[PDB]
Amino acid sequence: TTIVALKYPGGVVMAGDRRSTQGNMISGRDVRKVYITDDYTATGIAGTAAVAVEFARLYAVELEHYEKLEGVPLTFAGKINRLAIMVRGNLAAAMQGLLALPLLAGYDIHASDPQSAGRIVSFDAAGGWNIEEEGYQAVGSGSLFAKSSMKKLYSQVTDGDSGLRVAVEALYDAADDDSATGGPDLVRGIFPTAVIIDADGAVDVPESRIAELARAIIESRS
Amino acid sequence: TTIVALKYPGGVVMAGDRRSTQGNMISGRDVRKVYITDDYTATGIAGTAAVAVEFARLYAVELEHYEKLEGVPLTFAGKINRLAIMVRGNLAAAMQGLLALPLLAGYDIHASDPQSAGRIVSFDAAGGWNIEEEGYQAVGSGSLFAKSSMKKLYSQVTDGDSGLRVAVEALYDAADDDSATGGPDLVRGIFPTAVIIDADGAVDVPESRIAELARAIIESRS
Amino acid sequence: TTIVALKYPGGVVMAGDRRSTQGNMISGRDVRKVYITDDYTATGIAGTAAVAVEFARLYAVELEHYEKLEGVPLTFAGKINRLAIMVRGNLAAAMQGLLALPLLAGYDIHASDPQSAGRIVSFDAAGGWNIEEEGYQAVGSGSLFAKSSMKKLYSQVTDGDSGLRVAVEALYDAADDDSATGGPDLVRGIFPTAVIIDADGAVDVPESRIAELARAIIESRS
Amino acid sequence: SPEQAMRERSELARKGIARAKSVVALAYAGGVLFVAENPSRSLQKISELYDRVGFAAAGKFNEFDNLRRGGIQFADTRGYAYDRRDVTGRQLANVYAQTLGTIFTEQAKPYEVELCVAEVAHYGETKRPELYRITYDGSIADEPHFVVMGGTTEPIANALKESYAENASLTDALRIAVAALRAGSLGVASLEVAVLDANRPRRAFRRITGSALQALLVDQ
Amino acid sequence: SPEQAMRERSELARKGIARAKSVVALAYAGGVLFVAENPSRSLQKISELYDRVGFAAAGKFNEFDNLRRGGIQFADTRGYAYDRRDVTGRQLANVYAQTLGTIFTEQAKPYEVELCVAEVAHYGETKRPELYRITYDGSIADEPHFVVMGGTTEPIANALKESYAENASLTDALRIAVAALRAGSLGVASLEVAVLDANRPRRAFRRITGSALQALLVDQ
Amino acid sequence: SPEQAMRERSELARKGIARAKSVVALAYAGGVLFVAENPSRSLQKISELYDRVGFAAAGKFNEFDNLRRGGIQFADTRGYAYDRRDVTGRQLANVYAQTLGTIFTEQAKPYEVELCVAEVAHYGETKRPELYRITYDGSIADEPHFVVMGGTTEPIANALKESYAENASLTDALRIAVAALRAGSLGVASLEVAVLDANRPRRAFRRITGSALQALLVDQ
Amino acid sequence: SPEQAMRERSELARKGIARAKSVVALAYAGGVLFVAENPSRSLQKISELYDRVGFAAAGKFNEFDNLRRGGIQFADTRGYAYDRRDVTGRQLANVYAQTLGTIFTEQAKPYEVELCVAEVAHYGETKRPELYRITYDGSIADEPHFVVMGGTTEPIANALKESYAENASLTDALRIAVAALRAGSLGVASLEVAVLDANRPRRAFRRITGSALQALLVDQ
Amino acid sequence: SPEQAMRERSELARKGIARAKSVVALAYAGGVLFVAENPSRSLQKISELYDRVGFAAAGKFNEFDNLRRGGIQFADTRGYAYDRRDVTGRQLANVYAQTLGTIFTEQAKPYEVELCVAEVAHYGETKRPELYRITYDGSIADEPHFVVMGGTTEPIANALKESYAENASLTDALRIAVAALRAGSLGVASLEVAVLDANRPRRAFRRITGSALQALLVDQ
Ligand SMILES: *[B]([O])([O])[C]([C][C]([C])[C])[N]C(=O)[C]([C]C1=C2[C]=[C][C]=[C]C2=[C][C]=[C]1)[N]C(=O)N1[C][C]O[C][C]1
Ligand SMILES: *[B]([O])([O])[C]([C][C]([C])[C])[N]C(=O)[C]([C]C1=C2[C]=[C][C]=[C]C2=[C][C]=[C]1)[N]C(=O)N1[C][C]O[C][C]1
Ligand SMILES: *[B]([O])([O])[C]([C][C]([C])[C])[N]C(=O)[C]([C]C1=C2[C]=[C][C]=[C]C2=[C][C]=[C]1)[N]C(=O)N1[C][C]O[C][C]1
Repeated sequence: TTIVALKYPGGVVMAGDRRSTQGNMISGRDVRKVYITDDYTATGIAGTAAVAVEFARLYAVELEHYEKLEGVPLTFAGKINRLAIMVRGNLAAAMQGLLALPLLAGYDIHASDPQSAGRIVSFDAAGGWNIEEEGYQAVGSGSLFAKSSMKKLYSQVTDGDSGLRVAVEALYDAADDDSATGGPDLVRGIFPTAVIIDADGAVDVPESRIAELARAIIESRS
Repeated sequence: TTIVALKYPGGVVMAGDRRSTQGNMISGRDVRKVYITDDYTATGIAGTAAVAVEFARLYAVELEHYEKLEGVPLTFAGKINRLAIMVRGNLAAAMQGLLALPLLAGYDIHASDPQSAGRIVSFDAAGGWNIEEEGYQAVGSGSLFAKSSMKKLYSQVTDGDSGLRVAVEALYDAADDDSATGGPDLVRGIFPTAVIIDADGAVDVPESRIAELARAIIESRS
Repeated sequence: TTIVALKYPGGVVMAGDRRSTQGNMISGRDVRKVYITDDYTATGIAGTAAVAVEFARLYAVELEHYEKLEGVPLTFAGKINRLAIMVRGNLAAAMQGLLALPLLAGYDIHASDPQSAGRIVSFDAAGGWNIEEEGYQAVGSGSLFAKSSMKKLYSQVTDGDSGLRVAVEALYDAADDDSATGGPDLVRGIFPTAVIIDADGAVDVPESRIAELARAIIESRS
Repeated sequence: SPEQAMRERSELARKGIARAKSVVALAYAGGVLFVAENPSRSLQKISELYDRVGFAAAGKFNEFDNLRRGGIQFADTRGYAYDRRDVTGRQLANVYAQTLGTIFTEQAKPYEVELCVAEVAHYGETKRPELYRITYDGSIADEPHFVVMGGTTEPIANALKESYAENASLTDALRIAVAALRAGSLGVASLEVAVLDANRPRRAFRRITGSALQALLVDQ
Repeated sequence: SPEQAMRERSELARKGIARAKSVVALAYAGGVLFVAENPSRSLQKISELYDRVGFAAAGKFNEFDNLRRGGIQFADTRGYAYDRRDVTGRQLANVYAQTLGTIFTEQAKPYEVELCVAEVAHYGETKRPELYRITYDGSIADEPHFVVMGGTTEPIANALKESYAENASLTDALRIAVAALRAGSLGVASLEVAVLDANRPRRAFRRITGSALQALLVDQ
Repeated sequence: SPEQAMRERSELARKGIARAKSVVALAYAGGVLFVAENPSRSLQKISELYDRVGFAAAGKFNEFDNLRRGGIQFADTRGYAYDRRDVTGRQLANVYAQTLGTIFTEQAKPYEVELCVAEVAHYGETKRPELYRITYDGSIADEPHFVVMGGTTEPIANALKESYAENASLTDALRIAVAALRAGSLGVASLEVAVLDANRPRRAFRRITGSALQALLVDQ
Repeated sequence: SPEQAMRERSELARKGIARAKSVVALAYAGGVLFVAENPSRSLQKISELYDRVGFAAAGKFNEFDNLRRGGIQFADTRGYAYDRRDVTGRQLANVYAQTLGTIFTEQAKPYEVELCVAEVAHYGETKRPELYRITYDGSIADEPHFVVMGGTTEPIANALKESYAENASLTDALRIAVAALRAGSLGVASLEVAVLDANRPRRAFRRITGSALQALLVDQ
Repeated sequence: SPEQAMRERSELARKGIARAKSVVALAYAGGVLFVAENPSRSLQKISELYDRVGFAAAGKFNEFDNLRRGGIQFADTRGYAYDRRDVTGRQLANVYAQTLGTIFTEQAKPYEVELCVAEVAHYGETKRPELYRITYDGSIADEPHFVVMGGTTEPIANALKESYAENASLTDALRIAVAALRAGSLGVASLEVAVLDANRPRRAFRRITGSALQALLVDQ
């Protein structure tokens, strides 16, 4: 697995592969690892499938539940804290096998400079968290390779579409080294999924733009 | 064990063997491993027999219970979630020996395209689930062999009766390699059971059509 | 890690690095390890990040909470006791991995001699505490190197600005020997954080004066 | 006097509802319209519950806001236990009838509230918007066109028995509403308005703010 | 005055039943027929319980719908503990008599309901369909032909004392029913109808919808 | 007499509030001003709750001091559970309305208190300072300009209905206040004064002590 | 009659206080003086609480001795939890007002007591000694000079309103006290006397025994 | 009528005390003497508590015997928690006053008892023997010379007001006692006698049997 998050001038992009493995045996080829938690938050999740899906599903409910009750969405700080608590609330389980680590990406509609309202928060098996402020972050079996490729390719980030290609390229680089990550399947037509967040909200990046972007990378490296 | 599920134009078919083993010692030759959970849901169950039977029995009660209470059947999404919870609620037992993994097949009477209303949902020991969308899936000691045969024979699936033969053939292929699966017993007249679901509902496939189909496979391979 | 605290005639200074490591793998370069707990208290925290962050966060709330309820800040003795309790309350977790040791620095606005109102209280994994009265103290993987350097350079301590340089220098000396402490990053422009407390209150030392002081040490040692 | 006792409870509650302000909900082309007179900027009488279901109440605020929270709590949990699509607001009406029923018996003083739960078909789907009214005593009924509650209802409800345009417009039903409201009494852009917009993809709720509201509001 | 106390309880309850709408169940060739006047589209007074047993009640909705759920809860559990075939509806009549009995004593205000539990023989089997009536005070009786409850029963029950065709048809019994119902008063395809179809393989319950209903309904 | 019972509770409480001293809060340029007559040096009627939200109450001390503590308790936990920025004082007003609501029903004797929760925009931000009044019976309202409580309010509140300078100064609003307070009756630097200073970085609370107060106080 | 009920409680308590003996505390040069008429040798009405805080009460012994113990309990734990320096007796006054407050509501019969909590500055420190009076109903006030309680207070309190020497001596304030006490009525070295000696290093409490007392006592 | 209610309780209890037999305790040279008229051979009104403290009570047996046991229970635990030497019977008097206090409020019917706790100096030590009287309402007082309880006290207590020999003999004080007891009325070696023998090493209790008693008893 590799989930990756980028900060660009407008906002943020998060994208993750769709491999699901069990041993060294491919058991999934179309997993949706990146979720739109609310209007301005995307959350990606790595590790134990059953927990990952449940984290996302549950988290989303929590956020929208606060909103319906208090009448206002949580602060971004609030949103972070809740996710962190949830992660710590799993440390017991994690210790036994049921490990699952989230990556948070969001646009803070209350940041001073609306061109730096993009946020990337990484999470700690124990419920710790660091607001990244370095533009890029990854989680998962291949996050090491992504981060390192994404290190070099980061200067090229100019805008949404610009960042998105670097994202997909890192995930391509991850799959190239981490047999548990899984690159683009042309033979089957399956491609990494992504989400973009700017002042207007969070939107699922259509696979068209991704599939295209992917073939670009494949050709140029080919 | 092998339980197998196929998606065809009209709907879905699920079929599973009837072997029950204990060590390398045949202790069952006529086990009913596939169940009609409700009008549009069949559930097949692998692993620990005491638990498999109880899952099926209990699950059906739960679905019917919701219906009688709220006056309307659960969403397919709902049905999926409940089975998942149940499976999770067994993780403790699973850990000790009492492991049991279900395969869900159903027809969603609410799908946009009524020719794609066939569903196959596979389940994970920790309560995870993946809606298959690849047309076929298997569970059990021989699922590996079934899936792989059924990979090749999938193009042949045209309609109900067409799919059903591929099902039966995969189960034949499973028992061919997995000594814990058990093929068709001509000497005794025992054959894999099956269930079909289309817009009309879920119906037990009569053994006649199965026994027939089985002999066809036997002779052609003979 | 290394957090360091110094006592000078006016009051106290505390400063700590920003490295966060995981194995022998840098995973943080700008962690804020020193916190202003209230108007006269700064608290620095070493070890497990998730706990350290949470100690600080929680502790500050407790202090402020007493104040709002009783109408008056706790005695300094009171403040020490509470922090101590909190640390003991973590012994269980510490035993398993989640270990976190704080260093307290404050100005007691009720000290007889307002030139000796600076306090340094070090803490013990079991909830023990010793008011240092020796002018300097350190906690963390590099605290040994710091304390030792800071032994020599202590005569130099004349005033706020004077002490602050010794602090920064000991943190430089720590990173020189403890690979887990991390010195000043000129290439990235990241420097140790600090806090100063005198009769006027506790204030964040601006990075300017630190960055400056840092390059002074770098050049002189160079 | 068990029987006479229940009469006093009913009385107490029914008076409280009278002296409270008025709230109205009605079915229109786009879904369901919520309109209530509310001078307060923050203390709202109309709220979202779940995806396609909505809440509005008249009476003692602290009491109905409590029930409101409970509803949101029930729906959100129910949704997570099964699926989002399994929450009905017919359900919530039950829950409310159950709760208010208990309260009218167990609690010392009965709740001085009257509730309205409204549902409007999921996105693609088309279904006749539904309205439920739950009274203080736990009684529950479903009007097919409009629901009135709080203060003197007769003049407000009567005005609607005629002015109700079966398939009105958002701006037309709002006009019909605020007018029918004035009948039991003004009615300026200083009140509370929200809709269940059946055309919305997921969360079928929307508050109508100040400036946007005027562009729809009725001349008195 | 413990004795006089119980009389006020009975009174309060019995009035509530009167002011509520009317519900009728009766035995016919195919099994058991459930017909009740209900304007609402969702708030149903007639429901399934188990395989071959059915529920219908008149009175305060939130109260009987509660008992309804309890029944379903009891039946489903009992079935899983032993076998599906071991649930009787005579059992459910007991359980309801027990519950309503306690309620009439323990609860501050007694339930304003009247219940009907109906069973009809398993598929192949042939057995005389059974009808149970449970009153608010926990009393229980079993009519052999038909059961009336809610509102003024005399005119409705009287009409049946003659109109009841022992072995009627589905369309005949429904005609007899809706007619007998009008006697205590209209009666349009805007009410609630369902049957216990003894001919069904497993779940002997079936609601009769709108269009299909008309093809059976009585001219007034 | 459930209905008549509630009226005695109201009466008892309302009297207690009257015989108690007077407290006033109002909106001014710098944020919110808290002024109350209090001869005591330590038993304070006005307190901080959270960052930008403040508490003031008139009535039986031990009772409101209790609620005060509860508020501080709620706010601090809430803040820790989520973020500091997620505490609203609109929230606290609800909690108080909820608590006082329950008390007025469940507790033998109702609380003899009247509360004021006030919020004023975070540092950089600019927003209209908010004032909430919670009564003994759990009722809650939000005045936009000023709130009066304790003793005879009419003369005190009336004086403000005119003397209220929309965007007054700290020394001007204090002048306006202490004057309006004397209208319902002295008023020496022997009372209790504090402000919600919107200009403060984090903790928007400040008590105005003895000497510093004089430099703003009104001549009588 | 909730309102009338509370008046009976007040009455019962108030009378008990009256029929009880008299207790006086006042501020003097050295700190605070405790004087109460008590023929008993062991059953004391004046006690230490914490380092610089002291207890004195009139009324039904078993009742106030209970509160006394509770105080000591509270203070000791509070001190241990935080620091000795963090206990205030303003705190204890609250706790007592809270306790007596609950009692006057929850307990069948209200406590027939009246309390006095007194604090006097830490050793080196100089601060104006503080006196708190807590009544049976949980009301709490802080006199700046002297506190009277038990029996008829008017003539005892009146005598003090004049004889109170602001900065009296130990032997002078004792004189002033025992004299003022006799006004409401003898007064021999057969009573109870103790002081909060502000000059003591840590525990600012001291009982004045028999022989040492005489050397200060007033001629009648 | 909370006030009037407590008067009935007092009445009920005080009458029960009256119709019960009489018990007397008094201080003498050797320590403390316990004398009570008791025809019963086994049902004793006088008992040991701890080393140097003793119990005696008049009234409804099952009630005081209960308190007796409780005392022994308290004393023994306290002793084991700290030291034997830390038990005071002043302590036991408190506990008894506390218990009977609660009972007089919480229990439906108050205890019809009156208690006497007596302590007499440890072996070597010499200290004025102490006597405590605890009444049914939880009131507690300490007579310095003698205590009377049960039946008509005036004639029995009055006889003592004179016959009391300050430092009497065991045989003298017994003489004085039995005589003083007959004044409220015979008095043969068929009653109950025990002493707190200050001269004993550890357990300062001793029952005076039949034959040994005669050699001390008074001629009537
Ligand atoms: B990946 O690790 O993010 C990815 C996760 C996703 C499904 C949310 N999936 C995995 O690769 C898991 C595999 C897995 C699994 C596979 C098949 C059936 C059930 C099942 C249940 C949980 C997880 N494997 C994996 O590599 N990780 C590595 C470290 O974390 C735990 C397992
Ligand atoms: B099959 O593997 O799913 C099949 C299952 C079905 C009968 C529910 N049955 C098995 O082969 C079990 C055997 C088994 C058993 C055998 C004999 C007596 C009692 C008994 C009770 C429970 C299960 N064996 C098996 O292969 N699996 C392999 C992995 O899962 C657990 C056991
Ligand atoms: B330091 O030791 O004070 C420092 C502390 C700070 C983060 C508050 N932190 C560390 O160096 C930790 C690293 C760490 C960590 C790294 C990456 C992801 C999550 C994470 C969570 C907790 C801590 N490492 C470390 O050296 N210590 C030394 C002994 O105590 C525990 C680990």
